[PDB]
Amino acid sequence: CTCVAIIMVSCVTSVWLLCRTRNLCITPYKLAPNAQVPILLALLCCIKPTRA
Amino acid sequence: DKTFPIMLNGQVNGYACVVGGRVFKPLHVEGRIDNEQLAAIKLKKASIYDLEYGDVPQCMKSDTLQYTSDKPPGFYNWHHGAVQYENNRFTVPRGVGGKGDSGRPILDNKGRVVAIVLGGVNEGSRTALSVVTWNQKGVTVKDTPEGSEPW
Amino acid sequence: DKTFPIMLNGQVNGYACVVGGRVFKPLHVEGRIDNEQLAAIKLKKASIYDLEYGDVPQCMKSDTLQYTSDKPPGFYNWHHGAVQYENNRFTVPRGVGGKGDSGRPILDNKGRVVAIVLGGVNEGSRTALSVVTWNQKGVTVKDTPEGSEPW
Repeated sequence: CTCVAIIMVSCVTSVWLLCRTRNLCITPYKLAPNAQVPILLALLCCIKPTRA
Repeated sequence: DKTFPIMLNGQVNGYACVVGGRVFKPLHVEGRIDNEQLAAIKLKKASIYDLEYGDVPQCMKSDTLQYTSDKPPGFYNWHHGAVQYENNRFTVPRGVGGKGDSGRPILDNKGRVVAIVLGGVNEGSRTALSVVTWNQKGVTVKDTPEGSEPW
Repeated sequence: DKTFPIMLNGQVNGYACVVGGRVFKPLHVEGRIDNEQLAAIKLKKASIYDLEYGDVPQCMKSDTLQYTSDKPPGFYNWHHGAVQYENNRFTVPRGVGGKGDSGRPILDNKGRVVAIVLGGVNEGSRTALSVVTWNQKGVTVKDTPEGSEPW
């Protein structure tokens, strides 16, 4: 019961910092939809594909 | 142009602007927009990059267009006057620099918005403005000079 | 006259008419009446006749007078033209008959309301109205053509 608490806390903390990294991927680029997008930051580091 | 202000108990303390595809609102003010179509939108908070949500449909969208690349240090228009500066913001005289002027857009000669002010009350003989802009390749950055109070 | 609109998300999608004693608002539309004296009225559901409670205060009772039977085919006015038929309404031409219009009174030459428009967007060469009507001895009916999409 102590071992499943470590595997639950560290799971929801690592994906919490990953969700912050996912969120900060976009707000440089959702603010200017006319700007072009590199192919490295589209699918490798972040999730958003090319749209519009 | 279209730039609706922000109300709080009658007095004017903030301004909200509409760009192509989105709406903006500064975080240094609290209040409700008097427009009913602009009040039911889920405005989500963000960092200093100032991400908001333009959930309004197309039929009133794109009152003005955001500025492209190739920014000179030439003439730029302003609600109280004019500014001629690209790296920093111009040393405008007094009068402008009061309270509640946050969110007023800075436009070019061709009616295209360049920067949105957020601070810089009074910095002596030369007054600077803390604005957001796109630095070199369209990435939206925030510029703040030294000692910039929230204005 | 008096016909206050109903606004959902700022835009206008329908109109609520006030007949003598009772305010009639269609329920196929949704929203809130902008009047503070009418938004406090309770909403009572019905069939597609679309009743609402006549809690109108005594200061401003009897806004409009309804019209009973003995109705000639005649010529009857309309907000975007005229309708000249008794059993149904006139097949009005295209253009008139858009969206966000259902709820208009149809009045006589004396100003007596005889119908309330609900449906009938497109009916071939000319669009045919789907209104509520009072029958040969003063009972409210609903008259629809075949395949009439509502507003």
